Amino acid sequence: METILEQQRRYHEEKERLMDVMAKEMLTKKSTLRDQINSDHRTRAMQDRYMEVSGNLRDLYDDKDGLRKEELNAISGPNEFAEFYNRLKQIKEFHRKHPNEICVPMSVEFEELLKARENPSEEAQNLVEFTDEEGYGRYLDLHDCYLKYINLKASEKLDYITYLSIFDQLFDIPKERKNAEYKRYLEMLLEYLQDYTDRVKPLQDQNELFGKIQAEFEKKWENGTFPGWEERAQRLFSTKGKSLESLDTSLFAKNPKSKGTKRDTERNKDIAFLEAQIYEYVEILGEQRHLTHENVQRKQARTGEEREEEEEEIPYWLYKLHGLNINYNCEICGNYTYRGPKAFQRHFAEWRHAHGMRCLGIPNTAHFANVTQIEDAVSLWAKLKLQKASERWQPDTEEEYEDSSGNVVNKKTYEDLKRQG
Amino acid sequence: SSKMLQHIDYRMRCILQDGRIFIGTFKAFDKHMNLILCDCDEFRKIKPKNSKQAEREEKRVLGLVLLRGENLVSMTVEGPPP
Amino acid sequence: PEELQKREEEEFNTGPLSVLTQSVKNNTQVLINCRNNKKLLGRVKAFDRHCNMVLENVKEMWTEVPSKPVNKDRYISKMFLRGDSVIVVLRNPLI
Amino acid sequence: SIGVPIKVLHEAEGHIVTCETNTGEVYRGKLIEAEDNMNCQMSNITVTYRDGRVAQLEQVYIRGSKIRFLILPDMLKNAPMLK
Amino acid sequence: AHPPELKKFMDKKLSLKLNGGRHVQGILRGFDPFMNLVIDECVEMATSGQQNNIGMVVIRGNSIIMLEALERV
Amino acid sequence: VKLTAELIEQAAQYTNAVRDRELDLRGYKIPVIENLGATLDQFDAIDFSDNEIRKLDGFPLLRRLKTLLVNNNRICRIGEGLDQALPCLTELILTNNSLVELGDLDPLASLKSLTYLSILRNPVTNKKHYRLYVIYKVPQVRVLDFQKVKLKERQEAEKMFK
Amino acid sequence: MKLVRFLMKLSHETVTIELKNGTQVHGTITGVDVSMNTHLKAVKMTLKNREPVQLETLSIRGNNIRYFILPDSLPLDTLL
RNA sequence: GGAUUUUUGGAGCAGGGAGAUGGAAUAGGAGCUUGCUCCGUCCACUCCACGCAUCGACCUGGUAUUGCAGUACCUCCAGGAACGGUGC
Repeated sequence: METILEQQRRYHEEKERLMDVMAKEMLTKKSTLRDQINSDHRTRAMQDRYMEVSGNLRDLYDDKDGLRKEELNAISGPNEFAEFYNRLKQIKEFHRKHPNEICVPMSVEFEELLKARENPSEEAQNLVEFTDEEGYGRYLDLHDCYLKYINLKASEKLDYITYLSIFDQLFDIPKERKNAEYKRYLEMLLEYLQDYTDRVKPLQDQNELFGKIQAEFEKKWENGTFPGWEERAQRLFSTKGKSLESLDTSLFAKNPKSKGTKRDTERNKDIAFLEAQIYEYVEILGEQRHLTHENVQRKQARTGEEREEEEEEIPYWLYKLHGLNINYNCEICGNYTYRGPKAFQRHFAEWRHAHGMRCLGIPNTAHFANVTQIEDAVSLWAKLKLQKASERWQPDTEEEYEDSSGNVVNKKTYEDLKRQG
Repeated sequence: SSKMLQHIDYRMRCILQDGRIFIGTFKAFDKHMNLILCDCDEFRKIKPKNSKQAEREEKRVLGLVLLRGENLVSMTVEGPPP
Repeated sequence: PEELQKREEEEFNTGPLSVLTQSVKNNTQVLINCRNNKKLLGRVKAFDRHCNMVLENVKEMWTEVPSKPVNKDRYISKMFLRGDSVIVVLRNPLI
Repeated sequence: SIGVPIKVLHEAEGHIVTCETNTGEVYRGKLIEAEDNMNCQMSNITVTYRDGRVAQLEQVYIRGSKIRFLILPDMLKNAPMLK
Repeated sequence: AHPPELKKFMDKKLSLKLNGGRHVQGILRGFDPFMNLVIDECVEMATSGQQNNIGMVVIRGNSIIMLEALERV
Repeated sequence: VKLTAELIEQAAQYTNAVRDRELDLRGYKIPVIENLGATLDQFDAIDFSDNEIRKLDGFPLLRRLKTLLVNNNRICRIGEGLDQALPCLTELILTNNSLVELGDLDPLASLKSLTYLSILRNPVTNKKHYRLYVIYKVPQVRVLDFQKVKLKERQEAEKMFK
Repeated sequence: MKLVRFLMKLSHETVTIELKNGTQVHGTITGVDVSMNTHLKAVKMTLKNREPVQLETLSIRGNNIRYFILPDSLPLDTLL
C-alpha cells in the first residue's frame, strides 16, 4: 500500500476539502442565531476530523525514512512498475463508471437545500445540546439553580432577582460561609456554566481555554493573586489574611494549610479550583449574564397574555327560468355539485368526469354517461365487455387420427398436436 | 383530537396500578379507558427477598384481554401492528 | 351559566373552600397534606370544585427513612396538583 | 353509548372467560352474563385464591369494580368490533 | 344506574366475599343499583373457624368482591 | 442474500404454539446472523429453519429470549460469547447441523439458565461417551435430546475424564 | 372554573408528572383531554425506586396522576 | 359528569430476637490519617419460633394408562423443598 504517496496525498486532499468547506461557510451570510450556532457546531466537527486526519498524516512517516532510498532510486528499479501494471490487467470486464473519489468527499462535506447540515453531521441537533429557555446561546437558565439555592439557604426570603445579584458577586464577601454546604451547589452551578461557555462558542479551543485557566490558577491564584495595601495577602483555602509575603510563603508549607484543618489544600482543592473557574467563566459570559437579567426583569413585569405570547416565541326570475339554485351532484365527476339538471347532465359527460373515470380504471361509454355510482359502472363495463363473441376458429382442427366417428379437438389443442406431431 | 385512536392496533405496554405490565396489541378502548389487548402478556416484578438474589420478571401469556380502566396507569407503545 | 358563576363565587366565598379563596385573596401560602405524606407549602393561583390546584413557590417537605428519618424537602416552583390527592388544607401555616 | 370493550365483553358471554379480581383471585369459568358496568356472572368457576388454592365454585357473581382484568377467549380476536 | 342482575340470587344462600378478606354467608334478601345487599341468616366467618351468626345485615356494594351461589340458582 | 433489519421488519411476528412471542425466519438462506437488536426485546423465541448459517455467532443482547430454533442449518463452529447476550435462555434447538468434535459443544456450558437442548442429526452424536460428556460439561440442562437426564447418567458423567 | 381546561391548553410543554404509584414521568405534553389523561412524548419515566427508562410516548390516565411540575417559563395568568 | 363495578385513588410505611460470628476493594462520623474503640443501612450460616399452615408450578426413583382432540391443571406413592400468593 502506497503509504508514502497515495495515503498522504488522500489525507492532504481531505484536509484541503475541509478547509474549502468551512471557508465556504465563513463566506456565506448567516440570518438567525440557531443556524449560526448550528454551522459553528458543524465546523467544530469538521475541525475534529481535520485534527484526526492531520494526526494520522504525522504518524505515517517513520517507515517512509526506511524506504526513501529505494523510492529515490528512480533509475535502478523499473521492474516493479511493470509487475504492478501487469497486475492492473486483472478483472478487465469491470463495466462500471467511477466518478466518486473526489465527488463523494466534496458532496459529503456539503449540504442540501431543505437541511443546512452536511452529510457527516446530518443527525446533529442543537436541541439535544440546548434547552428552550437558553435559546441557543441567548440566555442561561438559572431558575433550576435558584430552586436548589432556596433548599440550600433553608428559607424563602430570596427572589430570582435577589439570586442574580448573588451571581454578580466576584471577589467580595461570600453568600454563605465558604466552608459550609454552599460548596456542593457552587460545584453544580459551575459545571453548568463551564459546559455553557464552551457550548455557545464551539469554534474556540476548549483545551486552550482550560489550560490557560489552569495556568493562571497555579501561577497566580494559589500564589497570592489577591493583595491589599490583614489586607496584605488573602489565601482562598485557609480564609485568612497575612502580614507579609515572607510569612505567607512560610504558611503555605504549614499543616493548617497543607492538610491539618478541614479547609486545606489537600481536602478543599477541587472546590477552590471550582471557585476560580466559576469566576473566570462568568466574566467571559458577562454579556449573556446581563441578557438573562434583562430577560428575567422583562418576564417578571408582564401581564398574563404578554407572558404567554413571549413563551410562544337581482335577476331572481331569470335564474329561476334558467334553472339556477337547483340541487344536483355528480359523484363520477370527482363528487362535484351542480346548480342545475342540465349542468349535471353536461358535467357527467365532461373532461373532468372522463379523467376521473380513466383514473379510477373504468372506461366510459354511451350507455354509462349518466352513471353516478361506481358500483353500477363495474357491472356496466362487465356487460359492455365486447358483447359476447370472440370465437372465429375455436373448433377448426380437421383431426385425421379418428378416421371413423370421433374428430373432437379445439383450436389450441389442434395447434399443440400440429406442433408436437 | 382523540389521541388514543392514534395509538390503536400497536403493540402497546400498559402499566397497571399494582405494578403489572400488559404487552398486547391494543385493539380498542372507550371513555373509561378500558383496553382490549390481543395476544397480551402480563409481567409481574418479583421481589428478591435476599441480599444476593436478583429481581426477576415473571411473564404470563393471557390472550385476548379486557383491562378495566380503573386498573390502568399509563400506556406506551412497543411495536408496529404485526 | 351566569347564575352558576355567581353561585360558585358566593359558595367559594362562604363554603369550605373559602380558605383557598382566601389563599387567592391576599396571596398567602397554604399547607397541603398529600396522600403520599408530602406537605406542600405554597400559594394557590386557582382552584375548582375538586380542589385541583395551580400552585406557586411550593416547598414540598417529606420524611424519608434511610436509623432516623430525615426531612428531605424540595422546591417546586410552579405546579399543578390533582385534587383527589389533597388531604388537608390549612390556611395559615405557622412557619 | 356503550364502549367497544364492554361490547367485546358482552360478545364473550356464553364462552369461557377468566376474570382476575382486585384481590388477585383468578376466576376462570363460563361467562353466563356480563353487564354494562362489567358485572360478570360465571358458571363452572375455577378459583385460584391468590395462594394457589384452586377450588371449583359454581355460579359466582363478580362485582365489576373489583375486576382487575378479563382474559377473554381468543376466538373473539376476529370480532367485527375489533375490526 | 342499571341494577345488577341478581334476580337469580334472590332468596338463595350466598357466600359473599367482602374486602379485607372478610367472608359472610347467607340468604340474599335484596339489592339496589349500587349492589348493596341485604342478607338474611347472615353468618360471618372469620379467619378463626368459629362463625358468628349476625342475622340480618346490609352490605355496601363497593366492598363486595364476589358472591358464590351456595344453592343452584 | 444477507440478513438485515429489513427481513426482520417484514417477517411474521406472532404468538407461537407454546404461547411465546415468535419471529419466523424460515427459508431465507441466511449465511450470517447480524443486526438482530431491532427486535426491541419483545420476543421469546426466534426460528431459523433453512438458512446457511455457518456459525452461530453475532448475537446481540436480548434479555427476554427463552428459545433459539436453529433447525437444519450448517453450524460447523459455534459461538462462545452467547451467554452474555442471551441471559434467560431455556431451549437451544441445534438440530441437523455439522457439529463433529466434543470440544465444539464446550461453549454451551456458559448458559446458566439453560434447560432444554437438542443436538440431533449431528456427527457429534456419533462418537462414544457423547451424552455423558454433555451432562458432565453442561450440568444445568434437564432435557437432552428429548431424553430426561437420570442420576445414573450423572454418576457415569462424573466418573469419566477425571 | 375547571382547571382541566387550564391543563388542556398545554401542548409541547415539558412537564414532570408525578403519578399516584410513586412514578415520575418527565416528558413534553402532546395532549391532555377533559378527563385529565395526559399523552406525552420524549418520556423519561422513573418508576418507584427504579432506574429511569425512556419511552417514545406515554399515555397516562387521568386519575393516576398526582401532581404536575410545570415549566417555570409559563405565564399562567394568560393561561387562566 | 369528585358518594359503592372503571377517571380526581384506602393509600403510605416497616420486615422477629440474640450470639467474644464474618466483609464496606474505591464511599461514614467522632476520639482531628494509618492501628484501635463506639454507634442510627445488607448478605451467608447457626440458635429460639427451618417464621408458621395451605394449594399450585417443579426434581429424583418406582409405578399405571396405548387412549383420535381442541384444553385454568391432570395417575399414585415417598423424599426434598430453589418459586408464587393467602391469614396470623
